[PDB]
Amino acid sequence: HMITYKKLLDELKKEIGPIAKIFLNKAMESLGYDDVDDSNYKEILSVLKMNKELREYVEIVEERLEKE
Amino acid sequence: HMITYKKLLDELKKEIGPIAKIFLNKAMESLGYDDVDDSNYKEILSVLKMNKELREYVEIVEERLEKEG
Repeated sequence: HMITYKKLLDELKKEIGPIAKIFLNKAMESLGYDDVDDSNYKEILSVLKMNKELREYVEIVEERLEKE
Repeated sequence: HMITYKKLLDELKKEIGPIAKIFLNKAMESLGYDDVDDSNYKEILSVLKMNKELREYVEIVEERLEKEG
């Protein structure tokens, strides 16, 4: 059930569609993360939750991933 | 004394080198901020402090800004 780049992008796409890949990559690049895994995914989403435009959508993505 | 984009980029480049430009811009863009000002600079730096390779250097910039304040 481990989180991967593809699982995090697929969940983000369910809420924010065609801007998911570009925002994921921006946040990863800022944070210096060279992959996505269980140890860093929450940190990536925490950055994007601070963006006022994305916040409500990112909350739903985080909640769904935590369930899994 | 207001923090500006130029000021913040100049402080970061002192510690991190030319690449600071891309880290600063990618943090700003992730957060949805189109400028740097007194209201948002600490939040911008908070993102860059979460970068393990940058963290000490960003702490030094924060410290230098606090001293000047």
